[PDB]
Amino acid sequence: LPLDPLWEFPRDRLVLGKPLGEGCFGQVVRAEAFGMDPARPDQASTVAVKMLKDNASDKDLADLVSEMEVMKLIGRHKNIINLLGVCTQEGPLYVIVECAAKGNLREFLRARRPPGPDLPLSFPVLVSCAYQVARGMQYLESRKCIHRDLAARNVLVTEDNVMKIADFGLPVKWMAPEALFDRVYTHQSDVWSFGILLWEIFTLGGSPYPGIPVEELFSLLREGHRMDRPPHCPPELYGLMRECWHAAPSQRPTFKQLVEALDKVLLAVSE
Ligand SMILES: *CCC(=O)Nc1ccccc1C(=O)Nc1cc(CCc2cc(OC)cc(OC)c2)n[nH]1
Repeated sequence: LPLDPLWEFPRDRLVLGKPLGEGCFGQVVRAEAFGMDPARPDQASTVAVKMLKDNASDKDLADLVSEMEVMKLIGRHKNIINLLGVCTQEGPLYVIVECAAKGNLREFLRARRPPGPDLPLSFPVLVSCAYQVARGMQYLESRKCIHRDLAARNVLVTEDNVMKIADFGLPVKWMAPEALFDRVYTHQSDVWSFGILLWEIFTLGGSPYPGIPVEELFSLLREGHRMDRPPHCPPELYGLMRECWHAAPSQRPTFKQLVEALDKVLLAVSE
């Protein structure tokens, strides 16, 4: 494996810990890195480390190398999981990335749901979550990157409650129609998923198309039907969800427009 002077981190400055909230990102452990911030080379920081299983194939290795190479070119953004360094020489490949201690957005909202039945996570807090994801997506789009699985489960939450998009590069209920069986994947198909993600945010980690079996979905969408306004959702946000769900990909808003619209709601929204 080649040595990249810009990214190589010494493995003896990395002490591996417990797996990160169990498998959903394929062999990721929490770790303590020493001198990750070169200003204070003595200082310890909590990081995430992606590696391969002992049973991994040649393809599995090439896939991790490709992911590492894409993360080297993407640059930095506060609302994405950023590459911190790599351990490639004299040992197994280690991909050091940012740690999001509070886990995925879905579980984050589900745990903060109001107890008991309807007869602590206000609208500005929810719009903040959405705005942050839209900004991370607008960034990734500018770096020629299409997600392919933009769901609340792929948005990670840090100790500082910052939203971070993970796993950028079937989850049928988040997929745009043109990707369902024409098998596309564009920036417009990411906007469709962003609309489903808005619905998950305002339902506080609710499962989309509740009750509808995965096979009945394609017909539902072909008839022009979409999910109804969640019980506690600002009308402007349902309007945005509906624009993300246009059948024609060219009719959907761009992540730039979504950022603009989400900002106005963030400033104005009550409750
Ligand atoms: C199942 C998801 C989940 O909820 N996980 C979780 C639960 C409780 C606490 C923490 C977590 C968690 O997964 N934290 C976490 C993972 C990561 C890095 C994941 C990752 C993302 C990439 O994006 C392209 C790339 C790589 O490595 C190549 C790893 N950080 N914090």
